[PDB]
Amino acid sequence: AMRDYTKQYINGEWVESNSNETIEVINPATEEVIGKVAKGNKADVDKAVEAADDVYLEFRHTSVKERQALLDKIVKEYENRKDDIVQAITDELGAPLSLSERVHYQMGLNHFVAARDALDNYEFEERRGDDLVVKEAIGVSGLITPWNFPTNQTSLKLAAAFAAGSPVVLKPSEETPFAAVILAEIFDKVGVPKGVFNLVNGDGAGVGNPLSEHPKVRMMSFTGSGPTGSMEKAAKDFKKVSLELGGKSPYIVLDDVDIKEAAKATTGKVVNNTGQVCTAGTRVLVPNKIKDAFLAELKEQFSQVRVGNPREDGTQVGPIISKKQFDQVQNYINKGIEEGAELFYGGPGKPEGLEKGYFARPTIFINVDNQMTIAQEEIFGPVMSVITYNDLDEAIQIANDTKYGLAGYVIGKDKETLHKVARSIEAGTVEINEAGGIEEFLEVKSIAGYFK
Amino acid sequence: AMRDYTKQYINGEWVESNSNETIEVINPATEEVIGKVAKGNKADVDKAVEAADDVYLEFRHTSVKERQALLDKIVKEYENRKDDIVQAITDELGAPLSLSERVHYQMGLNHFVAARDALDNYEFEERRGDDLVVKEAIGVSGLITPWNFPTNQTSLKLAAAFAAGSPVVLKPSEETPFAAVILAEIFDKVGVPKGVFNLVNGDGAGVGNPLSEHPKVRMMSFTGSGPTGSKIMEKAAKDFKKVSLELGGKSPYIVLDDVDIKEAAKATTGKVVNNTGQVCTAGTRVLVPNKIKDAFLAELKEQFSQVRVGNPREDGTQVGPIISKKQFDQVQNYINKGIEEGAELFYGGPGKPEGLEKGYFARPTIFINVDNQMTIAQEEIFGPVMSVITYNDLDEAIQIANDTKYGLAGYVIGKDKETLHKVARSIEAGTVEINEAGGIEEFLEVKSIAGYFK
Ligand SMILES: [Mg+2]
Repeated sequence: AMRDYTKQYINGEWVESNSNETIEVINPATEEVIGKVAKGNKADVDKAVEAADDVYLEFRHTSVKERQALLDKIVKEYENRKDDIVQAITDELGAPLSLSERVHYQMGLNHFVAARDALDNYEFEERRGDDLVVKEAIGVSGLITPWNFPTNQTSLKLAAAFAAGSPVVLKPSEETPFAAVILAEIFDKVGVPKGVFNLVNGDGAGVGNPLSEHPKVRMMSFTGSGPTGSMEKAAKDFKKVSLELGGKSPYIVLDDVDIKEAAKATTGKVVNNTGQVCTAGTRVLVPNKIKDAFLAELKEQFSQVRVGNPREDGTQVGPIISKKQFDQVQNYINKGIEEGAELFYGGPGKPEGLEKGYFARPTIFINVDNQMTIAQEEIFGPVMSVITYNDLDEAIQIANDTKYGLAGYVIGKDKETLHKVARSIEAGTVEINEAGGIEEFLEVKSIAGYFK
Repeated sequence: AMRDYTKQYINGEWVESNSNETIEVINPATEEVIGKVAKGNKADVDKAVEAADDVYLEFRHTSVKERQALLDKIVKEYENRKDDIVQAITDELGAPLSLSERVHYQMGLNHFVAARDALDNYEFEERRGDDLVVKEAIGVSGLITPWNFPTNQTSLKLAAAFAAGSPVVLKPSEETPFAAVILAEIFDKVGVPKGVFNLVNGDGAGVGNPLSEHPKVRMMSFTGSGPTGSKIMEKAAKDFKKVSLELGGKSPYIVLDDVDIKEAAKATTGKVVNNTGQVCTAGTRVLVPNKIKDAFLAELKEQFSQVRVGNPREDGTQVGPIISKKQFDQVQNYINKGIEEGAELFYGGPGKPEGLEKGYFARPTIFINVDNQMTIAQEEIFGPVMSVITYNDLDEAIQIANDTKYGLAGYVIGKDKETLHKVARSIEAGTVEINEAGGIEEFLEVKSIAGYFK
């Protein structure tokens, strides 16, 4: 049941790419080719950007009620596509079937519902004295989205842009294009106006680069790796840029913790989505006194992690997304071993019986010095680095020495200690004890003397 | 007398620069050098950034009433320095004395007042369910400020950073460092804690580049030219610093056919000549209806004659000189480019006015029969040069008004209210002005702690 996706969605219809080349989409679990998309070029981008540019004033000044109605149609049709979306995510990403529906599918639906509902009370116009302040769509927006959560960032940005009235040109990851294609089918069926949504498949060089360079794109929203994030080509055109960051996130374990619970929680942060999450708990800070006991429970917990085929019942962890990505995970593991980090559990290679498909082994390094490569750099795989600490201020100092500011975690009993740690960690998000966007597309204009 | 400003203000004291070299500051009106500042280097920057880095955690967590009282001390001392500030601005910028007092000085004062007052009630902490959401100072922030309003962007950013609890490293324009030096004196006198404010004078290569590239600077705030802006924002792409760029533009002024001709000429002339046309929001493109064209130009010729260009310290001078020789030449190059392209010279022209050959003085200049595709239509001149573009139907006017690379400002002057509203709403700009009618968040970032109260 091969999928031929090679057409691009531009100006209200599916059209053949200007490029004669295609990109094979691979199932990370079986290594087999499940379909293909266009390997897109500048010509595709230019055609799509022009189509967006032609409609941007029309979309901007579309009434809020009208845009909300469109979002409702999208909500309905998205639900109609539920099984198609779950199957696609499982196939292309390698996510277990249960997580495909309850996490990946649900995320997308939530973003669209939230955007539609926000338009009930959102104020695009405010009177101050004799002056009127308005908020309007920024206009044509480029979107480059990650593979790790193909429905997440994609649905979020599209829902926001549609709510705002900004038309878009989307390049999904060539690694996981299928969910984006379905969204395009959805948009086409509910009839989002011609030019408002455009889908151009391809890679960074063929598509990503020209899109970020296009003079008629007023806004650029990117999600992905650090180097590609470097924003340099959008500084020439002075595009508004939304950064998305990788991270090495510390998980600090207090010495008063229930050890089994800490082991469960930290394992979960590392193992989830095969460890490819930007917020993952890959650096675990443990007290010396409870170190041996914690490691013992940790080893136990890892052995019970279920790594295998996503379509098979019970699978917790699927494969790594791609050969290239799988290789990077292996190299980082090998590098930690070269550094003299003691390998506690797992390590390089594939699990027995899993030799087909890219399957990383959940891996624990212990006695890690924070200056080590596996400590400093983002692996994007199920690799945990355990770092011991004697006192709390030391743990904080370690947790805070990183290039990344993305996320942090702490688990323990004593409240003030938990609060001291949480407040001390410098990150946008800190989570204690496993506790369970439209502005971006808008511009503010003040009209002076409107009323007088 | 000659000001020796060659000392940097770093780590709570006036210190000798690590550099052995200096930069001369010139009076735009007299062409003489009125003083010197350090030509700063990477070493000065690193010392300043480290001094800020050492204190940033403490300043972030200092209390609201503490920062507010600091700003209040600043407000008071800023008022004490009023004459010094006015003289300095006039000397270094070339702004007329009355404008330096009424506009430049006042702007800075208002900024510190607004920031102080805003802290009266501002919510840095909000509980949501069992989660805590806090707004905290982003930490060490670099500031690079322009010469066209030396006390404006400087005071605005400094007040915001102080209100937020972010320490700063400031590099002022080496064209207009004096106002910034005075601010430093004020901050030192009222006892802004050491490391919180740092002044490093120099140019783009010695100071601006190392500052923008510094791994310990978490935020960069820049106001100035486009070319430099792209340059600095590109250097901030490696560290993924938060960047705020504020840039110039070509702002259309749309005149309706029902307007009063004299007041139209009065309004449009004012928007062009103010601050010798160096304003980012300047009204440099003037769109006039084809029917009132001849009558408008005649009154426009009359209004420009009433514009007094000359010595800033001379009583009644409306318009001073251009800031610098380099910038004066740029204005000249644009005026010539207009002639070269076939734009019709109406009033003014290239060269200095008769009677000032000394100082950099551009003649207020009107071009008519201008096509919007011309260079003088499409590019910011930063001088008192007006391009008059006629239109037939209002749809054409909006089209021309919105064909520019800039989104900065727009103006419409007329009578019919529905027409004014439509034009105002149609112009793409951040600020639109109908009939000549009359922050801290930048330095804060949000941190959510999940299950804080759980
Ligand atoms: Mg000067």
